[PDB]
Amino acid sequence: QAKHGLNVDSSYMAWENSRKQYIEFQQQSRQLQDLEQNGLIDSARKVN
Amino acid sequence: QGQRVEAGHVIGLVGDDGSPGSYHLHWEVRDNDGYGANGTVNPLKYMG
Ligand SMILES: [Zn+2]
Repeated sequence: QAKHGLNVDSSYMAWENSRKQYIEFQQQSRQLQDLEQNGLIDSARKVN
Repeated sequence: QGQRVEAGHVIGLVGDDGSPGSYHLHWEVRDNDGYGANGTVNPLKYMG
């Protein structure tokens, strides 16, 4: 369907949502690393 | 950079950047992370 261009309009919304979710996940990971560097979260809690 | 070091951790080796031939260590204690003489405390008096 994407190849023939039928569902590009419908799929764009889900594609953007997935991209935003992935960016949020990356930002959360970097935020957790920065939190460790600051010290607010211990190494044991970071693994969890 | 950004590493948590405990007391007694090895930091590095001494250099001779100031006076070649004789090695020394420039040791300075501050209350801020600046680069000037405004906020400097004598290390010997501080550790005393
Ligand atoms: Zn000096």
